[PDB]
Amino acid sequence: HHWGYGKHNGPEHWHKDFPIAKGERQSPVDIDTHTAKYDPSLKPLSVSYDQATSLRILNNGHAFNVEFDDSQDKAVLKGGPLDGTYRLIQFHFHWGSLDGQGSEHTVDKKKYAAELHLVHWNTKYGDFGKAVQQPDGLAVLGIFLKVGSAKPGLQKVVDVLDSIKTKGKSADFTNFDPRGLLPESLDYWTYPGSLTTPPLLECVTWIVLKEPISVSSEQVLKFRKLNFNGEGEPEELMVDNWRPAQPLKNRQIKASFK
Ligand SMILES: [Zn+2]
Repeated sequence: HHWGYGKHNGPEHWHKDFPIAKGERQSPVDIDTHTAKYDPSLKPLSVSYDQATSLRILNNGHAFNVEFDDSQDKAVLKGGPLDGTYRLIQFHFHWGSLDGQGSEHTVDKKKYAAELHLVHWNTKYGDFGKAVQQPDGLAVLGIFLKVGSAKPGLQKVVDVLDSIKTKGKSADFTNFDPRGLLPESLDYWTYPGSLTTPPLLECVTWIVLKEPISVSSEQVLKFRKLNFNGEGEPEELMVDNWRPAQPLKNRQIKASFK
């Protein structure tokens, strides 16, 4: 009876095993555009993915992760609201059973069809294991997905989901360029928060892009074909794997644009 997204082990039950679920800096949250202040001191974001080296794709039972080689400063994130250099280790998505819901963060209460998360860790702590334990150990880049024209850079990902339908399967996945998943503009919102799935550690500096990328209806429909279950068990489709907004508790969201 591990944690999940069902009616008897979902978001409202997580606090029993993980008390921090009701903490002071939890994620996600809603972005009230009326109260998110433009901050003239915020710097431009720096994203360097040209030397990104991918290795594998996997189904972990609650989403699918594309793992990267993080032994050197290949893909790094710096600048913006940060005071250090962070390395890319993996990315994954969150989506719904229908186009009308699926994102974790919201803008003026409105929900998108899905949300992309690029996870990086602060190099001053040595490795991921030690970084997740510090309040400034991670930096996560979130991008909204809305229905429209197909996204060319996402096709390589969607074409391999056939090989990892059930929980536990994996496959080689080399030479994928994450630059094809970025929008045109880099304006952003930023605030201190946490991981959105257990253990829910409060170790993240969030950077959410204002401009969403466009994907086709046919592309999102394929995310919905994966399974939460393992081979040979009651089929349960991997849909609606998103956590609702949490209380803000006097935290302030800053904007890098007027
Ligand atoms: Zn996530």
